[PDB]
Amino acid sequence: MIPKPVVQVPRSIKSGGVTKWKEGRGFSLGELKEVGLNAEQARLLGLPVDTRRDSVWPQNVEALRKWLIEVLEGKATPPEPTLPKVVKVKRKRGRAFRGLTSAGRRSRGLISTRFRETHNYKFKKKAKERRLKKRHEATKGLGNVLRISRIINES
Amino acid sequence: PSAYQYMAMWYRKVGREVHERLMRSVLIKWRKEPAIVRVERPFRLERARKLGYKPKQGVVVARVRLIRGPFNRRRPDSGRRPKRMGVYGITAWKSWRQVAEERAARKFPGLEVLNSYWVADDGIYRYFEVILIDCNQPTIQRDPLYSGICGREVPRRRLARRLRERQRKLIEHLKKTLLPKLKG
Amino acid sequence: TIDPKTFYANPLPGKPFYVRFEVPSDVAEKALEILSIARQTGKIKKGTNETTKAVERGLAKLVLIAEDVDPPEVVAHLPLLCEEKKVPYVYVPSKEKLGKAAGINVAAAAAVVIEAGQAAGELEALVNKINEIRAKHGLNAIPVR
RNA sequence: GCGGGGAAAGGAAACAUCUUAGUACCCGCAGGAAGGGAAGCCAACAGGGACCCCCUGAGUAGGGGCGACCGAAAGGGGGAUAGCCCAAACCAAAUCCUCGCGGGACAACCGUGGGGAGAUGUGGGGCUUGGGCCCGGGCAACCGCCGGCGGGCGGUAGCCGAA
RNA sequence: CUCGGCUUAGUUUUGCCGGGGGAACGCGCCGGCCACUGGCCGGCAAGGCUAAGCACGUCCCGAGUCCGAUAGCGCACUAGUA
RNA sequence: UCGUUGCGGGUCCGCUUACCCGCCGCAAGGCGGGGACAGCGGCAGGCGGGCUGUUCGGCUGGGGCGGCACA
RNA sequence: GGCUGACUGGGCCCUUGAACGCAAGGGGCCCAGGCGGGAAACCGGGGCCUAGAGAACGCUCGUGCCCCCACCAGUGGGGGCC
Ligand SMILES: [Mg+2]
Ligand SMILES: [Mg+2]
Ligand SMILES: [Mg+2]
Ligand SMILES: [Mg+2]
Ligand SMILES: [Mg+2]
Ligand SMILES: [Mg+2]
Ligand SMILES: [Mg+2]
Ligand SMILES: [Mg+2]
Ligand SMILES: [Mg+2]
Ligand SMILES: [Mg+2]
Ligand SMILES: [Mg+2]
Ligand SMILES: [Mg+2]
Ligand SMILES: [Mg+2]
Ligand SMILES: [Mg+2]
Ligand SMILES: [Mg+2]
Ligand SMILES: [Mg+2]
Ligand SMILES: [Mg+2]
Ligand SMILES: [Mg+2]
Ligand SMILES: [Mg+2]
Ligand SMILES: [Mg+2]
Ligand SMILES: [Mg+2]
Ligand SMILES: [Mg+2]
Ligand SMILES: [Mg+2]
Ligand SMILES: [Mg+2]
Repeated sequence: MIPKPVVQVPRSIKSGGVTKWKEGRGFSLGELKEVGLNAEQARLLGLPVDTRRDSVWPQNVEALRKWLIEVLEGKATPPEPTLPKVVKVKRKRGRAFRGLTSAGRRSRGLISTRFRETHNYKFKKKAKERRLKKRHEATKGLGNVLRISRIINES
Repeated sequence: PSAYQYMAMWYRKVGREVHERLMRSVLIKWRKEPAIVRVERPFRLERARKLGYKPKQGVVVARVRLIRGPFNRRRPDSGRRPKRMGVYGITAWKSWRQVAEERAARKFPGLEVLNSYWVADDGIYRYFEVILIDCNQPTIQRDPLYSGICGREVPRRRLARRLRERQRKLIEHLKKTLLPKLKG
Repeated sequence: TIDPKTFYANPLPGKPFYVRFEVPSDVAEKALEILSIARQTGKIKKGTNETTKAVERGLAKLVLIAEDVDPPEVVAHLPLLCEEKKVPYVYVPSKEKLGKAAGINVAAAAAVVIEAGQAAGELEALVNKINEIRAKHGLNAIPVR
């Protein structure tokens, strides 16, 4: 069994000091250097590596060491490497006309903000909710019905 | 410090005064030439090379001239609420650079647009240089950058076999060199 | 450090703005030949990027700049850089002819002599003529290095 | 699916800001999906770690004749998982395309010759675990190109099937 | 940075287009919900690509507390036909 | 008013290459005139039913005029 | 003749609004603080009594050793409660 990295959930001010753990994106470089591997060797063996992470957790190190011994003692089969195994790049037609050049990206706002906060994203997202009658769009004016109902009953 | 660094100083503050004298004489011919014209070399070589220009067969640099200002917003001829009747100050969400790219794309049908950059401004016109590439040319298809626009494919057997072969040899080496340290 | 607004204040007739003084055909043809002799015996450089690095590093002895670069800003920085480092230079009418004397199949906008093997005497005499031309044009002298 | 242009009716128990709605509709451009995607990020001194989509956060923050109404994001749980290049520093034509011929699984590629691109820089190198530069040691070097030969499996007709 | 405009929850604080002005360079630059100052923290814009996992139904296969010829698609039929 | 808007001379004078206007020429370019004005873009004030959207309350010996018996 | 109670902070009740929901405004009886008139009692929270009266948003003013403004502190500025 491949081990899964264990990272800390970011402790917010709202939390008040309550903390929990979660499956991180991948094993940090500091955790890998305590077992003798770099990112290329770890990904070749099949581990998920996160070079962005700086912290090191001993529980992550022990799980690496126990699993690495089984692999190097022929008692475990490693998974396929965590590297790209296919290269599919399609020919692009009408990049200028679909706003995919640098000027189009700047006009869409992808240079200055995230895709989720761009305006074209907000238009498409609210349209999908209204088309499917999703979470808050299943009722129009849900906030005002809720507000007046709270006054009348909690008077 | 490459020569391209010194080339940019004509568009910096140190060389702006001399460059505007040059543009006042160069712009006379450009205003008389066609609106879209192919050029042998880019006007801003250092800027062009950053955006992906190379002097390879099939790469086209076109100079585009267009009128500045807001777009030709049309006054509605039917009933509208007062918010929707204004004209002055209303502009398009497209910039003139993207507009200049699209016009250059029309004149060279089938060529893909790579990038474009600003060149010069005058009282009426704005000038851009659009880099278009022929995706059907053999010298463009194999370019490390130009294959991002012209498409690229690698069989899964090629990547999967070598990655498998790398993992077999890495495990062989790690057993003899890393296993004693891990167990100890 | 030299302001281009002063170094390029008074351009010559029928020439790009980076040309500071007129070069006669016999001095221009001579400077072409020394580049051929320097390439054949000593050491030279061709190309704007390579010649610019030589002027920065101080290994340049003569810099040849063509007058027929189509976008002149490709080589317009070279005279200011040469005057900065006190390297003598001269203009040549054709970049196609400069590339031939440099030994390349394409035009060269600029070239520099690093080591003039059998043209050491001719290079010194050439600088004197170009230096005499510079004095006539209100320019200070740039001596042989 | 992507980019641009872009209403009104109706609602607000009138109506102009507003909403309807960046909708209907129009113009342009792609794919079998598209677009997005690899930190000039989020956080708060504790840490996450590209992207998209689903559940939630949440009708909360906030916007608004603070009216009608509109309305996130971070974070958490999942599906899936993958990282790389161009330019520049440094070297300077060591480069690439095409065709003829000889060879070479009908390929790539090798030799030879003509032509074209290329010093306004082809190519090498470099890609946050920054790099270039200088020095020393080691290969489990690394990175790319072709898809021939063999095998297996599935689809595009069918066949056998008890009393 | 400033002015006009469209847009956005973005509010002295979203994004963008247009007019005018307009940097610096790794000893630098950018962000931390008004601006500036100091500290601290996080990063390196203005260049390009990227499988998987997600939308759809001309079409194909299966299912149905669906309809049953004034129903069900306009069309069970020489129906987008006369 | 900001930009286009430049070159000389002492805010004013001049100049032409910008720009504009006409003539000739396929074009290349030439001729004449105006001229950094004009025209054009942005912003700002004025006139602006030329055009767009709307509002033109209620009670009431029917409606309207009146009155407010509308607080 | 002497003064400013046309007072500061609060509560309860009546009427507008019958029995019977429901603004603003108005009136009454008081508690505390500090005053004026008077020997004292007592009275004074405008006019002898019943009329002269105005929500939300916004702005402004007064008030508090007052609260908040996004990692921390400071300056300017902004917001909040009465
Ligand atoms: Mg909603
Ligand atoms: Mg309407
Ligand atoms: Mg409707
Ligand atoms: Mg209405
Ligand atoms: Mg109506
Ligand atoms: Mg088509
Ligand atoms: Mg896709
Ligand atoms: Mg794609
Ligand atoms: Mg909306
Ligand atoms: Mg190169
Ligand atoms: Mg049978
Ligand atoms: Mg029947
Ligand atoms: Mg029928
Ligand atoms: Mg004028
Ligand atoms: Mg005007
Ligand atoms: Mg009217
Ligand atoms: Mg009215
Ligand atoms: Mg009536
Ligand atoms: Mg009346
Ligand atoms: Mg009443
Ligand atoms: Mg009652
Ligand atoms: Mg009275
Ligand atoms: Mg009253
Ligand atoms: Mg914060």
